Amino acid sequence: TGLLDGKRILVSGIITDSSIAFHIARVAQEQGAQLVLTGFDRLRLIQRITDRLPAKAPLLELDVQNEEHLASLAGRVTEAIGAGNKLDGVVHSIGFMPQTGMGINPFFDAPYADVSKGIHISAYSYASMAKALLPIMNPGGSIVGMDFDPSRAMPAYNWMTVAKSALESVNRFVAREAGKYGVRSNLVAAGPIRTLAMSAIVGGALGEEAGAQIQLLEEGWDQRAPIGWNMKDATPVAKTVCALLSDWLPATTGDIIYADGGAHTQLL
Amino acid sequence: TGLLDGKRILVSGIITDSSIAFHIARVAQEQGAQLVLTGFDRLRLIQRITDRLPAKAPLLELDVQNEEHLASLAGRVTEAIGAGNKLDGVVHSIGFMPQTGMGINPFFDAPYADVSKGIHISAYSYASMAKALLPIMNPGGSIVGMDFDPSRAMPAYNWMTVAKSALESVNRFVAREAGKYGVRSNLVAAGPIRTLAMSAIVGGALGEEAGAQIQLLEEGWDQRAPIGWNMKDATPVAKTVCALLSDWLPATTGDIIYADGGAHTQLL
Amino acid sequence: TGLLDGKRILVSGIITDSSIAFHIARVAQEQGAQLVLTGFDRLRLIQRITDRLPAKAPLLELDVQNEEHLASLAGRVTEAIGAGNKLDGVVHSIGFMPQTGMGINPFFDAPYADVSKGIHISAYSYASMAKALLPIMNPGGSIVGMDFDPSRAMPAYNWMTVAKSALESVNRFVAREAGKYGVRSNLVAAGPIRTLAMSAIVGGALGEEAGAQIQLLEEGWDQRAPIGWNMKDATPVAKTVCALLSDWLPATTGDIIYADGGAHTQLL
Amino acid sequence: TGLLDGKRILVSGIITDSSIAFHIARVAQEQGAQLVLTGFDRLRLIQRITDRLPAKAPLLELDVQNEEHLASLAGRVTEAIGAGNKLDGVVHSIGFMPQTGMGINPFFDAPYADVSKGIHISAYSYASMAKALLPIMNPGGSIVGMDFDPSRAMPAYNWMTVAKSALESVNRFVAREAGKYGVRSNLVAAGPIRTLAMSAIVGGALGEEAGAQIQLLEEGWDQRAPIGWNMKDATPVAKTVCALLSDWLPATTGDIIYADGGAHTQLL
Ligand SMILES: NC(=O)c1c[n+]([C@@H]2O[C@H](COP(=O)([O-])OP(=O)(O)OC[C@H]3O[C@@H](n4cnc5c(N)ncnc54)[C@H](O)[C@@H]3O)[C@@H](O)[C@H]2O)ccc1C(=O)c1ccncc1
Ligand SMILES: NC(=O)c1c[n+]([C@@H]2O[C@H](COP(=O)([O-])OP(=O)(O)OC[C@H]3O[C@@H](n4cnc5c(N)ncnc54)[C@H](O)[C@@H]3O)[C@@H](O)[C@H]2O)ccc1C(=O)c1ccncc1
Ligand SMILES: NC(=O)c1c[n+]([C@@H]2O[C@H](COP(=O)([O-])OP(=O)(O)OC[C@H]3O[C@@H](n4cnc5c(N)ncnc54)[C@H](O)[C@@H]3O)[C@@H](O)[C@H]2O)ccc1C(=O)c1ccncc1
Ligand SMILES: NC(=O)c1c[n+]([C@@H]2O[C@H](COP(=O)([O-])OP(=O)(O)OC[C@H]3O[C@@H](n4cnc5c(N)ncnc54)[C@H](O)[C@@H]3O)[C@@H](O)[C@H]2O)ccc1C(=O)c1ccncc1
Repeated sequence: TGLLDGKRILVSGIITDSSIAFHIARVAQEQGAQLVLTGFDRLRLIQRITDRLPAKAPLLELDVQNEEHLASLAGRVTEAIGAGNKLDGVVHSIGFMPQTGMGINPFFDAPYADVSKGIHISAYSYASMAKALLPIMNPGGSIVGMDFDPSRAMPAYNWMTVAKSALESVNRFVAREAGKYGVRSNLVAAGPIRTLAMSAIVGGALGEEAGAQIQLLEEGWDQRAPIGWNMKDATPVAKTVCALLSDWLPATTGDIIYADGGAHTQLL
Repeated sequence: TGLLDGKRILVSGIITDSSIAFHIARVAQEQGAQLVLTGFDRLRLIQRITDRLPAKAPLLELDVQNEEHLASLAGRVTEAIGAGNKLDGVVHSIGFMPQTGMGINPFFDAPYADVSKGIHISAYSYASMAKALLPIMNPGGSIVGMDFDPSRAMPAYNWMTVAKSALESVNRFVAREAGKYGVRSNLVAAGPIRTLAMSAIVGGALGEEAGAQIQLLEEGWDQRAPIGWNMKDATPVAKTVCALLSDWLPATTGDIIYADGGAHTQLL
Repeated sequence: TGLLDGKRILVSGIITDSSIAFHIARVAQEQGAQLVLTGFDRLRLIQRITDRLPAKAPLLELDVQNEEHLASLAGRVTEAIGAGNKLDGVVHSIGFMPQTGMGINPFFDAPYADVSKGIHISAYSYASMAKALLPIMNPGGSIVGMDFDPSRAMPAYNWMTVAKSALESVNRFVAREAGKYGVRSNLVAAGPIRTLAMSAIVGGALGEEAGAQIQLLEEGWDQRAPIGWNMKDATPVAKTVCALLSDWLPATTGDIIYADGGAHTQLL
Repeated sequence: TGLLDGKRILVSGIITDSSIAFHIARVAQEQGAQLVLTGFDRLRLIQRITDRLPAKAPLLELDVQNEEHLASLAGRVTEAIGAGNKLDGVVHSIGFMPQTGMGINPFFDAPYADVSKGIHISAYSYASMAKALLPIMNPGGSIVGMDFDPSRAMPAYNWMTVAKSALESVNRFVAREAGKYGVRSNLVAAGPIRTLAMSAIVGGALGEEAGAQIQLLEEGWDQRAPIGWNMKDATPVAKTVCALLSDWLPATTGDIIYADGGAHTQLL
């Protein structure tokens, strides 16, 4: 009766109703999870977005670069879920890389300050969140972050791909920490999804050549995917995150599950 | 109401009540799947074993090297599940390598005839089974085979590790075929499990040095696994197979899920 | 004065003057290696081909499926190189998969007998050759086999890709044996090369669709390769084999060096 | 006559005579390369160290976090090698992670400022150096960085492992840039080497438990390495860097060569 029946799951990374985290949250609630959400910066916006979720969920502010937000997280969530209750699940669906960065836009021209910001928010924050939240997670718990496969370089994604490589590496370390809590840590490597930001990129936000490359990447995905890939549909990835949040992948950690249509297994 | 509520799933590879497939079957039935089982050679034995499953399941003979069994499979299962019904799930949990082979017992001394037999039953049969069964599988279906991680060589498992490397490669091709049917094909790379055969090996069936090496491998697994590994417990791997059989990994194919405690992500 | 100055190196796999092994041999001789060659089946042809090598080299018959050839190899080479001399280098450049097999031509329709033959010649023979030859190899020696990257499935190459997956796995085991002799074992994963057989395939020998797929694969290689890929030029791969045969990769074994233009590192 | 006969090669990362870069430089000079060296911070020390090299080499200051050093590099090297001469080779042998960081010393307790510094010097600087130097590199050129395998998490190395994951990812992007110059970019993943810093760690500089873990890691390396691993001997890795700097790996880029005794191919 619900994949996630009775689980308390924190879901970060909702910014629009096309956010992967929005779908993760929706599916998680459809599957009986009780949610706490974290949002960055535009919390009035995020509350209005998340009102459309099948169930209400407390929305907490988390700027993953903050420190004080991080320090007060755990307390703020236990307050939201009630004293003596702990998280069963944590979803990191946070990513950012300054344009600079990420297209466009010579790889070599991204200032380290921008790269570092990107890696902070996209990779290091996975350890941050796990640090903040593991003290309030139950044995049998699950931390899941959003990834894409960075094992091979690719056009446009540039330093974001590096940030994913760092994230994957971080996840493997987080798994070592999380294990002491009976908690799993895994990533979901998604195929490309037409999120608002992503649509804006294919639309040229970051230069025509970046857009053209992403579109090429999207098409080759689908072709390569033995079961196809629908970049307009985040549900299969939400479902995969929910599988990791459930008790049905109980021996998997420090790992990456590829919700990418099988594209990464193919080549051509 | 059951991860696998209403799914018809064929499960090969039951030979004892400590078989990984036995646990896969049990968990699958606990989760509402309707099963057809295939067994090799000792079908009276296998029926008696499988009587202990929470639900009855037709037991069909399948010797994966046979050809005629393969040719008549599909027909024999549609007969068992009823005309107009198709499989949603297929579990390959079949492995064999002649001792020779697999310890012991110099890698170089395994005759190709023995290796070939091993690869036939352990790798090629995954394509065989998919060939036989995909014509009687539903869109949204799932084929799952049992794997262990062969990306690095290891003591004792010798040609069986090669057979797993071939199996993984076969799986990626099977995924291409299965996709045309809306069907996923994936492997579960398990940590070591104290199956009867495996206990017999650690007990010295294949030489003292093979046994000692497997025991060393088992211990290092557990240590490496951020969440530990219990070689006496096949349930976490059955559960993982069930996750792949469910609709909750819908964008994963040609892939390997590691139900190994996270050990392969670690090193030390 | 010659990368391979003074090394005695056995090179299998010459069948035409466009054979990768022909280029390996030529470059090896240019670099001061003394060669023994092995050839399969058409030894009059192979002698005539190899007369074009910058230096003479004894040509020995080796049918890698034979057993007696294998058993008498070592003796036949020590005879060719002189009593008390041993090999420093061994090149396996042997591959075969029955059409059936390898295009075309449904993956599922390849009979196991054909697959097994393919794996025998393409994967198992690497262990065979190492078994035969390690007793007559010097410490500091190097065994190198020809590979292509099978980590992702691909059109057309079908069971040959599986045979490469098995070969890579075999190589890792061969490395364990070879190490006891102070000998390295590595593979070179080449990009596609317009060998006679390969040109015949792109020309349609194995069906129009196989040809079209290989041509697509060849083009995408080159595009993906950060330094490009020239399928008409086997020299960069011969050179790479020679690097593995030299003393300049002394801490590398059980490994794969990708002489593929960097294509496998890229994606798009 | 010298693997690197006539090549002009810049070698960063010499700080002591046990530095991997010192051995890279020595071997490179033994092989006929003309060197320019870069050193960080303690240039009087570094000059005194490098006086022991078989040949003199101009020593240029490079603090890879500086910007002005980076901007003036290229000009300073062309000055050292003479107008109208360009580099054939670049060696990045630069790594740093604040203790914090790297033992000890909870993974979660490393402040992002420290991690970011580590990633700056250890990963991002590979792109920095390539940016600075590719404009003064010849076609057929080679950039090589020092890596260790971060694909699996490990004790003690903590954020340095993450920095290596980022470095590997950066290398793949650098390969895309370098290719436009006819230049290869590759990494050498070394086994552990008893550098001064490393000896200080195993000696307990970073806590007893970090030391014990590194020693365990070192022992398991050697055991796993089919040809053994000698942590006191940096020569096999210098040689491997020299192989990448030569013309003998001409079709390899965006790649990693494992000079680790074959340990990463093994498991147990
Ligand atoms: N196509 C995609 O949309 C895609 C997205 N993901 C990951 O999915 C996760 C969610 O991204 P999305 O839903 O696409 O985009 P989104 O913009 O909806 O969500 C990103 C979230 O990060 C949040 N965030 C930014 N900065 C901070 C901060 N300082 N503190 C807290 N939160 C912050 C932000 O508020 C937003 O809610 C990110 O980790 C992505 O990298 C992973 C892979 C893919 C796909 O990129 C991909 C790419 C290349 N090859 C294959 C597939
Ligand atoms: N420890 C293990 O038990 C282990 C087992 N698996 C896989 O799990 C699957 C089931 O094995 P098990 O349950 O351990 O052993 P089992 O003996 O219970 O089952 C093997 C089944 O294969 C069947 N079989 C043999 N020949 C034929 C044939 N010709 N036709 C049809 N069926 C046939 C046989 O009847 C039996 O039912 C096999 O693919 C294994 O390789 C995968 C990984 C691991 C583990 O090996 C491992 C090993 C090395 N590193 C890490 C983990
Ligand atoms: N494009 C290619 O030509 C290619 C070739 N290789 C390998 O290079 C090696 C040499 O092949 P080639 O030079 O292309 O072809 P070839 O036909 O010149 O050589 C194959 C050799 O195998 C020999 N052989 C066959 N059967 C036996 C036997 N029973 N005993 C002894 N010898 C036998 C045969 O006589 C011939 O000399 C093989 O292992 C290939 O698989 C590896 C990779 C690639 C390339 O296939 C590739 C493919 C897919 N993606 C990327 C790259
Ligand atoms: N054992 C090791 O010594 C080891 C070393 N490497 C790499 O080899 C490279 C050289 O390290 P080493 O020779 O061991 O140590 P080293 O201290 O001799 O050299 C590091 C150099 O970095 C320089 N550096 C630091 N900061 C800056 C800066 N801001 N600007 C310019 N230069 C700077 C520093 O001056 C020094 O010359 C580094 O990239 C290492 O990470 C790679 C792998 C291994 C080995 O770490 C390893 C580790 C884990 N598993 C397996 C193997």
